[PDB]
Amino acid sequence: SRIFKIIVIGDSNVGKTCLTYRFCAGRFPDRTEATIGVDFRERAVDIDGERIKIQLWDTAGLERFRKSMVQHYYRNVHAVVFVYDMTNMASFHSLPAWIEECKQHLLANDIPRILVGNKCDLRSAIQVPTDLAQKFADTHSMPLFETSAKNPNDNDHVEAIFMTLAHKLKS
Amino acid sequence: SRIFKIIVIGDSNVGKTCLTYRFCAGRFPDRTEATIGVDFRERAVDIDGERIKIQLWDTAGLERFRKSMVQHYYRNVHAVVFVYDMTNMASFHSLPAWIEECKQHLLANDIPRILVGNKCDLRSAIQVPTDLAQKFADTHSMPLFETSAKNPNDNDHVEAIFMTLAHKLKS
Amino acid sequence: NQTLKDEYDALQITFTALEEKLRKTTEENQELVTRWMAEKAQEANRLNAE
Amino acid sequence: NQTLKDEYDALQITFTALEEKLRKTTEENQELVTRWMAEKAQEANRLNAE
Ligand SMILES: Nc1nc2c(ncn2[C@@H]2O[C@H](COP(=O)(O)OP(=O)(O)OP(=O)(O)O)[C@@H](O)[C@H]2O)c(=O)[nH]1
Ligand SMILES: Nc1nc2c(ncn2[C@@H]2O[C@H](COP(=O)(O)OP(=O)(O)OP(=O)(O)O)[C@@H](O)[C@H]2O)c(=O)[nH]1
Ligand SMILES: [Mg+2]
Ligand SMILES: [Mg+2]
Repeated sequence: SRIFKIIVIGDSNVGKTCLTYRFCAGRFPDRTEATIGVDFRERAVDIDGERIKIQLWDTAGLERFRKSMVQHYYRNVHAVVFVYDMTNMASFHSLPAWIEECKQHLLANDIPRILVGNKCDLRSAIQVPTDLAQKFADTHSMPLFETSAKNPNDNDHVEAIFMTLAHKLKS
Repeated sequence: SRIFKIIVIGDSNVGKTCLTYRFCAGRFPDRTEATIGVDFRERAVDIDGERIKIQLWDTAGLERFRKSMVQHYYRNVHAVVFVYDMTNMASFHSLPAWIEECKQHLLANDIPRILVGNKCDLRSAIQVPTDLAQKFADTHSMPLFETSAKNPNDNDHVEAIFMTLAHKLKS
Repeated sequence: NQTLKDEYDALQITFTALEEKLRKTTEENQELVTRWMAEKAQEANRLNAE
Repeated sequence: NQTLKDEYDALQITFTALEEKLRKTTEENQELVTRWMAEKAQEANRLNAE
């Protein structure tokens, strides 16, 4: 059973833990706290008949709780998922910093990188326009996915996202 | 595949971590901190031809680090090892309290219990006389073992102590 | 007098702010210790099941 | 105003003492945080083997 490592990078309080828990546990977490270091969640899936273990790494977003773990993140990493909060423009402006962190730790441009905006269910408080995030996603050659861990009503359900990423990884 | 649970009870700074680490890792731990919750240490042995997994639980001694774990200690316990510091009379006087805790949580008064005095290599600072601890050990029907995690030098070697207790348990 | 009064008043403000930073740090310690307990408790239940 | 002057001094003394306690508490924060990182790092290395 081949295992694929997918790390989830992003600012603090953007919803990394809720997205990974949504994919692995199949349900929205009723209570979460600040992730310390990493938080490992695994899920077995059947892609094209082959049984694959997807290994999501819920990285930390607080600098004091991740400063020592960065190179453990980017070792034998197979896919990278950047996350921003659609109701927080400041978390979007921090994406160049995270992409710098990724490029400095990786010399190979063969691995899939995707950009994900969370909390789209809060339609009244969305701050990042879809066109701006798309224009940025296109600049760094990444696909954009606007979704919600809690209620993505007709808006790019989370499992479809990670299944797409794993499906691309199997090829 | 049999696993025997052996808990290590005692005050703080008596050497629970160093004794369990001495039995499982065969060496004295250099740099040690206060044990938080439990430290689980396992070692496989072949007793009378049968393979047995000894699971030592390095319990905490500080009340702030063990108040919520007390009943996790005393479930399916097979043997209990009481530890006091031979260079600290106060840790010896606290043994009746641990025996009461052991009485209140256990419900079978037959499981093997042993008494161990640690740090006997510091012969210049020993405070608990051997006869006093022996008399107490006899009162509660326990064997007394005076030893040292840092250097068993011709005095109740640690290997002999835990092997004796496990060799009892196979019966 | 005036000059003594504002000096002390500024020190009072710094004192209060400094207390709050001690409060945050103690909160963070309690968070860490109690969360560690949740970790070891789950591990304990796993092993007691076997 | 001499009563204000010594009153100030006492607050300064208490302020310094408070700094000392906040230093120890921050030390204990680093003690805890680093220990969490050690546990998480080992778990990472175990998982990086597969
Ligand atoms: N409305 C809404 N809130 C969400 C959604 N996803 C996550 N949240 C909220 O985000 C908050 C915390 O999110 P986390 O998953 O802990 O974010 P995190 O990335 O793990 O944060 P760090 O571990 O500190 O880096 C909680 O208040 C969640 O309710 C969502 O899809 N919709
Ligand atoms: N000389 C000597 N010192 C020892 C021995 N065993 C432990 N120590 C010292 O005891 C101190 C801490 O002992 P620990 O093993 O951490 O005691 P503990 O039960 O784990 O303490 P808590 O975890 O807080 O309950 C360190 O300073 C060790 O060097 C020993 O056998 N001989
Ligand atoms: Mg998190
Ligand atoms: Mg200990």
